[PDB]
Parts: sequence; structure tokens; C-alpha cells
Amino acid sequence: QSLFSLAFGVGTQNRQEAWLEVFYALPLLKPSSEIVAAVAPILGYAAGNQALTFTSQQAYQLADALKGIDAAQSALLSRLAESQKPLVATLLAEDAAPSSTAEAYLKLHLLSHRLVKPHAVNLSGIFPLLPNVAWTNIGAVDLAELAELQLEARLKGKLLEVFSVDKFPKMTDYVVPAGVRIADTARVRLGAYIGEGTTVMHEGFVNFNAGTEGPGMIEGRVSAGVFVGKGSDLGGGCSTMGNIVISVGEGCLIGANAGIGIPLGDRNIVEAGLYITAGTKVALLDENALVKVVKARDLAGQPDLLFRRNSQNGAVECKT
Amino acid sequence: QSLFSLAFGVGTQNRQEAWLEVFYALPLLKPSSEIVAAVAPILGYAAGNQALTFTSQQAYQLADALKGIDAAQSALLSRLAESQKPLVATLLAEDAAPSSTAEAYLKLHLLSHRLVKPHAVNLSGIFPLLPNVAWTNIGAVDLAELAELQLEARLKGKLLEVFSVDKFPKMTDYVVPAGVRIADTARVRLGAYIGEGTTVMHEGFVNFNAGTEGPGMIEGRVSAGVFVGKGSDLGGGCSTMGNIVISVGEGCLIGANAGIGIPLGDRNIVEAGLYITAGTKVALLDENALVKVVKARDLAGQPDLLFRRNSQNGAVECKT
Amino acid sequence: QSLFSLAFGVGTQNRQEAWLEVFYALPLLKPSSEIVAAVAPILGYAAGNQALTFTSQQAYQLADALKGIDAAQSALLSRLAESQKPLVATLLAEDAAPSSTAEAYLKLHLLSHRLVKPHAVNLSGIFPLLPNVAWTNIGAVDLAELAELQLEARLKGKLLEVFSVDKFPKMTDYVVPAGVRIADTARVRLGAYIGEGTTVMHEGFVNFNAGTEGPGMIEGRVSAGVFVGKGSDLGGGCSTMNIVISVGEGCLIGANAGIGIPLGDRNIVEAGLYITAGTKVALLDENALVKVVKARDLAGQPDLLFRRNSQNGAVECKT
Repeated sequence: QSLFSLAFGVGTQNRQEAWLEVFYALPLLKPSSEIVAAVAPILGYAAGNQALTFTSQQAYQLADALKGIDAAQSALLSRLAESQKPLVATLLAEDAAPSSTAEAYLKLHLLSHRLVKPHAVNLSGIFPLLPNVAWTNIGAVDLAELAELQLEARLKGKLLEVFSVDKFPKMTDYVVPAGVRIADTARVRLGAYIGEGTTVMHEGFVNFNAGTEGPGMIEGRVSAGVFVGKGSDLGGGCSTMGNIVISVGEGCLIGANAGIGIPLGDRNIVEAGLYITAGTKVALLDENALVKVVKARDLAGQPDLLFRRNSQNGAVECKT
Repeated sequence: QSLFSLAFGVGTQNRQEAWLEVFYALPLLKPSSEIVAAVAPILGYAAGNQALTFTSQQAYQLADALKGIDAAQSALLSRLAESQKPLVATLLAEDAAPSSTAEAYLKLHLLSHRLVKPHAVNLSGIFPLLPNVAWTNIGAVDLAELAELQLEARLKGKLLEVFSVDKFPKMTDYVVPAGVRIADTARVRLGAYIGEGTTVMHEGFVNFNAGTEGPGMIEGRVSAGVFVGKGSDLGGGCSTMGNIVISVGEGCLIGANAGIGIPLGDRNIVEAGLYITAGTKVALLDENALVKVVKARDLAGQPDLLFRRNSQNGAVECKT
Repeated sequence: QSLFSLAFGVGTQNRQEAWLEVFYALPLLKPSSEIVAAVAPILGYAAGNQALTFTSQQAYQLADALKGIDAAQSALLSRLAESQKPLVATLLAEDAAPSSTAEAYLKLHLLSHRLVKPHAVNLSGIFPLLPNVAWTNIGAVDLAELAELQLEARLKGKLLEVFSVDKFPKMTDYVVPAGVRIADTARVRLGAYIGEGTTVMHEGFVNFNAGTEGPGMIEGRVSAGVFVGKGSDLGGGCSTMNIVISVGEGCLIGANAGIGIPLGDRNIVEAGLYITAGTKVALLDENALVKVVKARDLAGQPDLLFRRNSQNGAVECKT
């Protein structure tokens, strides 16, 4: 059938052969049937969603099979054939809950290469497939092996720098999409979608399955599942809630340290320091005369609203 | 006597023989007198709190003295004999105000290894014993020597990366305790206690002599001296105060960008955005009828409190 | 005329001979005419603001022209002579709008080396001259080139770590000024001015053309153009933002506070309080009410204590 996705990866395994991570240089969404037919017999792929380990020899074969069909992939395979690290072919017949770590990594790659957008893909059950890993300067290292490797580096006057201990590596160690700035890359997870024209500044954060249409200036905290529309600036220290699908529309503005726990419609402005939850009582104002006191949940998705705290009596107000 | 602690360390010295840092693989709290009597004569240890430099030969001899008593410490010492860097034995009669950099480093390891909790160890005067150092990809570097190594690195088209300039290195460059996640390890200082079941997210920060019993979700800032009880979740960019001892009890919830300048008893909730210091006048409420106006200090360490801001008139309230 | 600046730089080029960055070890402000008199003709400098690429040969001649004149610079050039990277001599006649990346970098170094203070130097138009680059453990890398090198590292079980993708690099990969602590150096841009006695903690941030007089404790966000006077502490996650927003001497800014007006000396601001020009504040005296003004009219005033009333949510200023 028409496969959902396929990618040839080079990854890391621990001493018991558990996959810790996979690097895919050139993942493909909706690969052509020609590529799939050319590669399936060599890998032993028949059907379904499979993570298939392949040898250096198979890499040479696959590189030949795709000379004539896809040069970019062929060229990748020739490099992969000389790898000092294990290779895996991830062929997905369908977009379903991931069943292996390799697949988990592939889907996070589809997001960060921008080939798919937040919510587009099934990520259910991803957490148990992504091992807790020490991310270090020499690569992913198993937690049960790390202590020894740390000591060993010290004996040489070197340092094994461990810059993250988590289930998700930082995005930019796998892919840097075009038209993007990320001041401090520890704050953008693999699986984040950083739209063309987005600057993530140092206080900005973007989790997996979340991000920006682009352009925009992101200095706040975009949580898992939160998408942000084009031309929307997030002030330093602000937050989106990590239930209805939270999002930020196009043209929006979000002051520093502000917190939004409901969807914001296009062209919304939010005041610095202000917090809005679903049950936040707001005074709805007009052209600014009072109308009525409603909960923020009932303004969810509305365009051109301006959320500000009244500095004199502390009342939260929405000027239409 | 019953030593308070001992540890065999490999460290780094500058050109004038001042210690910059020490790495202890296997620090011991209350070592057995068997180990001490096996080690003391070979080092020249009589009494007191001493940081004794030892030679490669002594390392062999110490391993040889501890084969049969403690095989882990023995295995460690034989690795240290093959070191390219200077060794130090730190034997402490008593938990006292630190007198050497080696001793300052050891006490920080006792915390981060979870062998003692915050407040259990004496850290008075630690700041002048911890040199201000440049932490780089090649290790710790004396600030006076740094410019030369920076320039020289550039001449080869390489980079000497300088990721911190401080008295406290990051905990994970020394130890990753079991059952822990720390998304950005630059925000956890050596000397932090990160309990089993803790997830420090990217905005989470944990200073020395501070941290979590575990489990927990730390997306806020745990200041020095601040301990956080089990099952207590700190929101995005919230703060504790770094006087009475500021702590957070068990099963607490602290909302994003809230501040707590008073100790919180068990099962306390604090609303996101609310800032409560000792002299914060709170409208104590009941099963939500009013009662009186008290200062937050008087409600310190009380169980099952709910601190919030009135979104209609700005008043700070506590709901029992 | 008298040169405003000169520095001998080592840099990184991509394949279309574009300059990604330059590392100046010993930048000189107002270099003696002696030093200049020796170096200009060997390089072919006539006048104006010039970034003259120069060779390994010239480095030997320029070390020789400065033997007996400036020992630090002579030693610098003998090392540059052995460089495996393209070298640039950056001679500036005046402090004018930057025109090249070499010059842009240099102007950031003058700030970070503390040789000039924020606002004292012309950076108009610097943004386009600072190419967007992946900052990696191996050095600055062209974005167009990065994917190949990322792959190649992985084939050897290595990692090409990309720790920043920005037009500015982190200050500390170029210079660490004396008497300074910076917990997380990803949060201080080349171009920042971190004055003696400053500790920037982990939640602290300083942009370029901004910083601290020193001494100070900066746990908050210091935006471009913002300068913080001596003895002023900034709390965790606090923010500074047209009038040039400054913080005076001996100020205290609470956690997550926001100052959108210039703060006079010895001002205290409560944690979580967000004050902008339009913020309406209950002005209190010696604490009886006096009137309600906008914060803009309290801008620059010394000895003010800003706090939010916990009983009615009013912003209050106690004089």
C-alpha cells in the first residue's frame, strides 16, 4: 500500500541492545511506491509498521537499488554503509500509535523537519518508548553505564559533559530547519515545529508536538500540543497550558510572564503579568463601558480581544 | 574515631597548585573504622578534617589495602592510580565549617549523591573555598589562564567552549542520581538533592543545599536551603525564598510564576501569579465566607491551605 | 587622524568566502599612533573603516613591526602567524554605523572587553552584518553546510552538538571579563557589558549593548540598551523593557517584576508587580494617600518603594 512514512536511520544502542535514539538525516512522508518496492525485499519488509535493523552490506545494496530511483536517498545509504553505529530502516504503513523507539524518533523527526504539523500524527504511548537517557558530548549514553564513563574521562583530564538527562533530546542535534533562530537550543525539544521566520529567544521554550506557524518571536513557553499562529509574539517568561486543544491564533501578542490557559483567537493582545484560566472572571468592555462579567472560557476563539488588568482595582478586563 | 566522611577524589589544579575542583566517584558517609584504619597510615592521617594529596604509588597501595574490605573502593583506587590528574584523600573527623576546596567539594557530593539531605551538613563559609572557575568542554580552567587557551583553540579552527563561569559546577558533570530527569542540567548545581521520582523541567532550577524528596515536577526555582516534600509540583517560573527555614511540604501545588516567601505545610495549593511574603495580608475564608485579615506568616506551615487572588477586586485569600 | 579602534582577528569563513565570525583576543581602543604607524603600510591601510583580510606572511611582518613597540600585540601576531584560519585586521578611523561583519564583531568585543560602555558605541545596522550561524562544539558552522557535518559526526559515533542558532554568539566563547560570575553563559550575548562584581545567575539574561555597572546580582532579564547601576540586584525572572529604560544604583527588583520605566536610585520593586508608563499608582507619603498618577511621572525618582496592596490590588508607591 501507500506507506505513511519511511526513513533510514543511524542510532545508538546500549550494551543490552536497547535503542536509545535514532538519527534520521532524510525522513520521508508518503514515500513513492517506487522507493518502497526497490527497498522492501532487501530489508525483509512485508507489511505494517516495522523498525528493521540492517547491516552495512544491506546499506550498499539499498544504495544501489535506489541509484536511478532516488539519488538523495541513495547518497545517504552510501554514507550509512560506512557507519560505525547501528542502522535501522523504519517503514510505516500507517500513522498509528508508535510501537518502537525508532518509530517514536521518526515521528518526532517528521514534526521537526516540518513535514507534518502538530496534531497531524498519532503519538499516543510515546512516553514509554523514549528511554530516559543521559545526553552528553560524545552522544546518548545509558544511565546504567554513565558513572563508569564519567570516571574514565576524569582519569584522562577530560570531561564527559552531561547536558541533559531526559526522554527527549534537543531538536537541533538532529535537525535545524531553514529560516529559524533558536538562541539556546536546550529549550527546543525534538518533535517541536519551528515555523519559517520564528526566533526562539533564550527564555523561549517549545515542547514536542507543538510550535509555530512562523514568523514570530517566541520568548515564552509553548507546551505539548500548543500551536501558535503566524505573526504572533510571545513575551519573555509567558506560558501556555500543558481538555480542549489550546492554541494561539494569528497576529496575537502575549506580554512577559503572562499565562494563557484557553485558546486565543486571531489578533488578540494580552497584558504582561496577567493570568487567564478557563474559570477566570473577566469584565467584558465595549467601544470602555461595561457589558457583563463572563468566564474566559466563553471568549475562547474570539478575535481582536485585549486582556488587561485594571491597575486601580485589580479587575481583569476584556476590551473588544 | 567514627569519621563523618571520607572520599578518594581525582581533581584539577591550576599552575600554582591551587585546587579548582575534585571529582569523587564513591564518597562515603560514616565510613567503617575498618576502611579508615586500613587507609590512615598510608596517607599520614592522624586526626581532624584533612585533604591529603596522594601519589600514584599510594593509590596502588591503598587499593591493595582495601582488597577484601571494600572491593568497590578498591576497584576505584586502582583506576585512580592510572590517572593523568592529581589525587586527594579527604578524611573528615567531623561535619564542620569547611576549611579546604576538596572538603567543600566532598560535602556538595554528599548532597548530590543523596547520602545526606539539605541542612544535614555544615556548609558555612563555603563560598570563599570554592574558586570562581571557567567550566569548559576540556574541564575546569583557571580564569587567569583562560584567555590563552581560548585564543589557541581558535588558531586550530576549534573552540574552547565556556558554558559556566562560577563557584558551583553543574551536578550532572559529577553525578546523575538514580530515577531522575533533568531537562537542562545547567540549572541544577552540584550540591542539589534530586529525589527519586523528580522531573526538573527546563525552567526548573535547583541551587545547592536544596531540592526534592521526590517524586515531583519542578518547573520553578528551588532556592538554596529550600527543601520540597514528596508529590509536590512547582509550576513554570515560580519561586521560593533563598530568617525562618523556607520549605514546601508534601503533596503541594504551586502555580506558575507564583512566589512563596513562607514555609508551606502539607497539601497546600498556591494560585498561579500570587506572591505571598511573610507580611502579606490575607483574607482567611471558611467552608467561602469571610473570617478575618491575618498576615501570611501566621498561616505558615498550616496543612490544606488554598492561596488565591480575587479576579474581581484583587484581594488575596486563603480557603481552608 | 586618531583611530577609534584596531584589532587583529582570527575568524571563520564558509565556502562563498563569507565571514561568519571573528575572534579578537586583544582589541585596542584608541590605539597609539605608533602602533598604527607601523602596521598600516604592511596591510595597505590608507584611511576610513576597513576590515583588511591579511596573510600568514604579514603576521610575521606585523609581529616584527611591533617588536619594540607593543609586546602584547607582537606576541599576539606571532601566534596568528601560525593560524589555520583566515586572519582579519580591523582598523577603524571613527565610531560610525558598522559596514562589515568583521567590524560588527569588533564593536561587540569593545563592549564585552569593557573597553566601552553600552550606548557609547555605534551599532546602527549591525543586525544584517551578523550572519545566522549554528554555534557548535567544533565552531561556527554555515547553516547550508550543517546537515552534512551532523550526519558525518553520527557515522563515527560522535555528536556535532548545536548549542545555539543565532546571529550572536555567547560572550564567554570570546571573553570572560575579570571579577564576573555567569552561571549559564548561554544567557549572555557577545556585546554584553558585565561590570566587575556582577553575578549573573541561571535565570539572568543580558543582551548585547546592555549590562551592569557592577557590583550586582542579576537573576532577571536585561534587554538591549538597558544598563544597571552599581549595587542593584534583579530578582528571578524579572524583566526590563521610547525613553531608554535604565535601572539606577542600589535598586531592588523582586522576582518576576516588570519595569517598563526608568528606575531612579535606591528604588525597590515588589515581586510580581508589573509597572509600565501607563500604570496608575496610588502615591503614598511618609502611609496616607496623596494622589493617583501614572508611573511615567515617577520615572527616575530616587528612593521609591513600589508594591501591590494585597487587600484591594492597587499598585502603591511609598515615598
